[PDB]
Amino acid sequence: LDLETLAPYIPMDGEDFQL
Amino acid sequence: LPALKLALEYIVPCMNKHGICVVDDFLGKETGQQIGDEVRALHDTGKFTDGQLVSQKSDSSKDIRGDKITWIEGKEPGCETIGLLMSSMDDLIRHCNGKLGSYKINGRTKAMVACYPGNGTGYVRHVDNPNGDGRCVTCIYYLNKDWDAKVSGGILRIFPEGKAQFADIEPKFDRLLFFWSDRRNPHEVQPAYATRYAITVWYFDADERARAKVKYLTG
Ligand SMILES: O=C(O)CCC(=O)C(=O)O
Ligand SMILES: [Cl-]
Ligand SMILES: [Cl-]
Ligand SMILES: [Fe+3]
Ligand SMILES: [Mg+2]
Ligand SMILES: [Mg+2]
Ligand SMILES: [Mg+2]
Repeated sequence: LDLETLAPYIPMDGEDFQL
Repeated sequence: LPALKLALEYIVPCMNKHGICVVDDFLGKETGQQIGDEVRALHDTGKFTDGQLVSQKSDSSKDIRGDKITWIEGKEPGCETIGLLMSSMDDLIRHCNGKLGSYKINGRTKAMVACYPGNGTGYVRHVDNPNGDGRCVTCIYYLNKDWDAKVSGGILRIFPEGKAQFADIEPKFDRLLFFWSDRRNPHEVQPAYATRYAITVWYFDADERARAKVKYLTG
């Protein structure tokens, strides 16, 4: 079973915050 | 509480020994209630939409996770206390630089404000980041003032790898939780029978997140 099919979505480009 | 001591003397050793760390009474009652009012206002004004998964195939998302969410940057009008929560989480993480495993934490997601609207909704057992998408630390703040988990359910059960007992986290008001996001911590949100709210950010490891972005940008 592909665990990515259960994992919570996050945006993959354009939306990361830099600390 | 002062970030340096909380980070170095509690969060860091807890995370490196157990991969899970609970900080109760994180912001105090006044701020915790202001966060709850801001979340309830997002709910009341129709901002939440069905929670989604990293990869979708034939199944309905609602057979996997029953919550409804919105993403918050922290500067939006009416979200100022959520933004203070995020700044407070970020302050702890910056004080942990280079001491949480071998990670180099440089960034994070927006905040996921999430609601399980009672009715037995929950989240099946899963790993937050099973395939190297960059997430190394899951940080969750709970804001449910009168929650009685014995009747309303909604317990986050984590199954930390290598341990003789699982970790049951009630979604207690003003509780802050950290855990490793990778396969060391499979977890489930057990069915909730009252409206349950939590706010999550995920912190990124720089090198893993760069590899994940390269994969996405090359197809
Ligand atoms: O709300 C919680 O306790 C956990 C939520 C969760 O596991 C998720 O959204 O990935
Ligand atoms: Cl560990
Ligand atoms: Cl770091
Ligand atoms: Fe999760
Ligand atoms: Mg909004
Ligand atoms: Mg949104
Ligand atoms: Mg129950």
